[PDB]
Amino acid sequence: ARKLVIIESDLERAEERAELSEGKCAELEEELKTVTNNLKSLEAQAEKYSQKEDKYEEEIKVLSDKLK
Amino acid sequence: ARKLVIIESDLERAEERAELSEGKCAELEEELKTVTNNLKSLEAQAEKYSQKEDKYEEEIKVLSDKLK
Amino acid sequence: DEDETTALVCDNGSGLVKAGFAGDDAPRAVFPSIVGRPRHQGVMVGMGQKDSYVGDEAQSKRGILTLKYPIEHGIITNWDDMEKIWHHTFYNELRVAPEEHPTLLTEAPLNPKANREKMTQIMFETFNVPAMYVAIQAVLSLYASGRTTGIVLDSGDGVTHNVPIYEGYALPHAIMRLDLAGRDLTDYLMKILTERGYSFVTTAEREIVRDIKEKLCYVALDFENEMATAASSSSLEKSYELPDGQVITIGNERFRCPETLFQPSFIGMESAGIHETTYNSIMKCDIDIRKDLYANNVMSGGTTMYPGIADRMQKEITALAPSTMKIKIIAPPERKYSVWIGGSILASLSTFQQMWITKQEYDEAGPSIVHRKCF
Amino acid sequence: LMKILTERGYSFVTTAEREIVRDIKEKLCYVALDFENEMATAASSSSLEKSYELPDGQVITIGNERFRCPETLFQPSFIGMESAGIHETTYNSIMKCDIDIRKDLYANNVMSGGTTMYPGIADRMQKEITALAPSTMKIKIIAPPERKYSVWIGGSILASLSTFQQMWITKQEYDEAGPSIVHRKCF
Amino acid sequence: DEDETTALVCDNGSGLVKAGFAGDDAPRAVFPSIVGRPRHQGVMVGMGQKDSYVGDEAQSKRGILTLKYPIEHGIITNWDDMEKIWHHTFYNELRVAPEEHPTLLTEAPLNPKANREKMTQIMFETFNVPAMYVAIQAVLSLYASGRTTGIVLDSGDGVTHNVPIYEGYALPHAIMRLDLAGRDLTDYLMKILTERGYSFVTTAEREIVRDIKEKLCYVALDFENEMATAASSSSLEKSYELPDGQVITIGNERFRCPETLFQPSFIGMESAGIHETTYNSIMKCDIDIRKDLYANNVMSGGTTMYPGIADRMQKEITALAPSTMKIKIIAPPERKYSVWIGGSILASLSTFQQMWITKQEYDEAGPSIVHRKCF
Ligand SMILES: Nc1ncnc2c1ncn2[C@@H]1O[C@H](COP(=O)(O)OP(=O)(O)O)[C@@H](O)[C@H]1O
Ligand SMILES: Nc1ncnc2c1ncn2[C@@H]1O[C@H](COP(=O)(O)OP(=O)(O)O)[C@@H](O)[C@H]1O
Ligand SMILES: [Ca+2]
Ligand SMILES: [Ca+2]
Repeated sequence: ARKLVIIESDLERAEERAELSEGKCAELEEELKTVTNNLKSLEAQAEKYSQKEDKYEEEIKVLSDKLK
Repeated sequence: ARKLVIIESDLERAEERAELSEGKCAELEEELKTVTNNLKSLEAQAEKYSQKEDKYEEEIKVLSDKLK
Repeated sequence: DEDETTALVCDNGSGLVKAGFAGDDAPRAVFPSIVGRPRHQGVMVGMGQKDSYVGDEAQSKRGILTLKYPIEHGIITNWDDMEKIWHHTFYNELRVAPEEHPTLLTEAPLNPKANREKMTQIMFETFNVPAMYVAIQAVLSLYASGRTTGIVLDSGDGVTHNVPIYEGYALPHAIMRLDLAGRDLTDYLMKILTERGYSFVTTAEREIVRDIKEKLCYVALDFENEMATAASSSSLEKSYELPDGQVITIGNERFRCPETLFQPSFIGMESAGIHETTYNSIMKCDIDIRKDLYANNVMSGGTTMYPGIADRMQKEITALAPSTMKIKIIAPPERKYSVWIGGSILASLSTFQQMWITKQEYDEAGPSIVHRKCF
Repeated sequence: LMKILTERGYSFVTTAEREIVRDIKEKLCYVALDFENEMATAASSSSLEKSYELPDGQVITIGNERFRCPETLFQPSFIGMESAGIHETTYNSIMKCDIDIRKDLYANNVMSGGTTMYPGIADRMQKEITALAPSTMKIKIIAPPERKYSVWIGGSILASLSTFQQMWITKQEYDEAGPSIVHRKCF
Repeated sequence: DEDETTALVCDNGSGLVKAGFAGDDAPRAVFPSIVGRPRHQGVMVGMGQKDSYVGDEAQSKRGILTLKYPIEHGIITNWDDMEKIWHHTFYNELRVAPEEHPTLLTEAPLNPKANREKMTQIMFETFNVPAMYVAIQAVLSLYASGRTTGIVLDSGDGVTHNVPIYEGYALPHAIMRLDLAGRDLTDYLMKILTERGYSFVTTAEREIVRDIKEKLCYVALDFENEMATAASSSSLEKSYELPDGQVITIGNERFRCPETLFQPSFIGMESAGIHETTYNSIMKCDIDIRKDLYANNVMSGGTTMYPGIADRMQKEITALAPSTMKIKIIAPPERKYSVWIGGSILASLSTFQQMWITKQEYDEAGPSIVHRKCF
């Protein structure tokens, strides 16, 4: 009978720690979803910017030749 | 005796999902910090690439005028 | 809203249907085009199966669905299913009756004459449609900018169309029809994945390929230089833990499939890259028409959102073609709805009366009334 | 059980006492969570030695005998067969179906039968299923509490259904299509 | 025989291994692919069990053998066993060393890239093989007749292959890979026998099914008409007194299982009958290529020896397909060794040098040397 009362004291402790973790875990997952969205977004722009400078330098090289 | 087993089982079930959640939550939290750092890093590079290709835009323009 | 019949706006393809309310700017309901059976026996009593499952209902639970494709470029294996596909759109979501408002549809260039009449028969005879019309995909994406001189390339899941529609339409051949879009890309990947062992067999997971594709996969700028880059494991190995439970490191698989676009030789055909077909539509027209065509090239279709699709065009077009004018391609950012933007217009035009078909007009000139008078 | 009890000397021979085994079983016997760790626990005489004074008159301390027999469930190798544990057969029924059917199957697994009332029968499933199988969906097994009558609950329904007429057999229907009438038409 | 290294000839599958001496025409030793354990405890001292039992040794005494299948389409659960399976072939029967003669193997189309290297590693590193190669099943059955224009369908126990290899190989997709051959047939019968009560459970008697199958069982010409024939007890009830001691009247069980071939719907898939896949490989290629394909269709594989396998093809192919050319299928009588006949050739070819791999060639281009250069 006494053990029936003691066993309950440990149950509530694990339930709260699990809920508290789930609360932050979901928040971190949501945050990650937002960050990863901008990550690939910036990566796409970075790749685009890299494509621009490559074409610019190529054209500039031609302009220099024609200038001379 | 049966009630004890029912609750005792719940403790094992609560403890299991708690250590599992906290374990992954901690791993996730640590991962977010790494991803966030990568975001800040990539964003910085993208900024340098953006300001660079823009400098070429005004450079390729002035050269086109001198060529003309 | 209330006064005046108020017409709807729609755009059906061979993969994704675009339809919303009336007088809108963009599609409100875009349900997938899928309809299969329960090869299995439904629970048979846990509903009298039937409904092959469709809309968000089917797409949500593919698992036990033998997705049967009805519309394959031109031929519709069965029309009976299409009847109950349209019985869901206007009612279940829009909550409006077609026996009250007109209707607008899209025309797949060079489609069997018998098809355009079979459809209209469903409307006029059963759904009682005194007013409707079926316009041409690309031309709609046009009338929505600020010039009467641009070449358009519209495509998605159906077939590719290189339509140099700017000042007018139809003269020698110029325009092109190529069965190589959307569904073709989804079908090619599974074949190439077999080299690594991965083999998405059934038609259900076949769709998962398309879903995964539009998130990370991109187009190869230059397959030669990117091949040597494979030595590194940073830009290649991409992470995508299957919602099921098995990571697929799509590294050299992302920029491998798109190469087929520029190299139709990998799909048993003599068709050249999309930059040759560009010449094929330019060399035909007059000589004093080119300088301004290069200055404006419309690229519509959500398919043209793959990273590395526009920057490649400037590399191949400037190669084997005149190079003393302004080479410029207009690739609208959200170019998937470019047809929908133009669709909302035609439905509101008044000159539209000069083009559309009236109830009685269908009986006087017979079924051919449509493409026997218009183009 | 009677076969394994012979190692300790106990040998319930005739088929009458064979039933007594089943009676005693459903009162204390339980399933081993992990036979490895529970074996070392045998050193102690608290969780092992169980009391059950035979209604006849001879105690049988079923300690390591309780969680020994159930092990056969997960290890059919102890009964001369190649069949794997019930967690492999689970995969055997999942790998066959379509690919886009799994994520929701794990989210729902019905376990019926009063046999699944042995302490340590459900908690083991989560350990073995999550091991060699996809692990990014909701692993969830529905083990109805009183799952023995789950068939009886559904039985009372069919007997009251009207659509049942579309399925059942009528007197004359048995003579027209012969004896095979039943499983020659239905499934 | 003596002079010149003289190469061997082999052809390993996922069910039956074909290997003989050198310069031969047909396999000299065809041992079964089985390797299990003594779940039981061997007598444990009445030999240190080990040897899962193999070759005529295991097949002779299945009884106390838990036949463990190592090679299941693509994935090999364990490679350690394969090492001692090949240590028996070259020595115990052939009595010749691979550290002296070259070696020839078969390639299962679309097999993980990692597998072709893992195998070669066993040869080059341990069995010291300065010269070997791994050719493609179907293509071998070809080069052995008298024409350079025929479509081949090769299969046995592994997986089905519809390879239209005649003038060349590989273009769009045409070719097909289907996990439905041999082992699949042996696995399906036991499931269907349960309807009558018979339930061959363990994997040992599972093999007995395959043994009994290849003696009386046949394919249904038309399941509809043959069902009404069941009323009679002459063409149905077949006699086969179990070598153990219990007759099994395989009447409607003989022509029931083969129906799955034409109806893959009975094994949870959308794949159509083998006569649809035929169209699937013909419709892809050019238009002016068909008339001669129908005039020649190679059907290889001992699986195609079931009574009622060829006559059905003429019924279904002539149905939904062009019908103004010569419909003709070449089904070689003994078509099981068609691959072995072609194998003895490649091993003797000199042009083979242009294709094979040399010791040093494996180190210069790394492990991928094989399928990174060839196809
Ligand atoms: N964000 C995106 N990025 C790249 N492709 C996309 C994106 N969204 C959708 N798609 C693709 O666009 C195609 C559908 O475009 P859509 O214009 O509806 O085609 P269609 O009208 O020919 O059916 C599909 O191949 C889909 O994967
Ligand atoms: N005489 C025969 N008639 C019909 N089937 C046969 C005959 N002899 C062998 N088989 C079958 O052929 C198959 C083995 O053929 P094989 O070419 O060795 O296959 P694989 O190479 O795919 O292992 C087995 O299914 C076997 O039962
Ligand atoms: Ca389209
Ligand atoms: Ca084979």
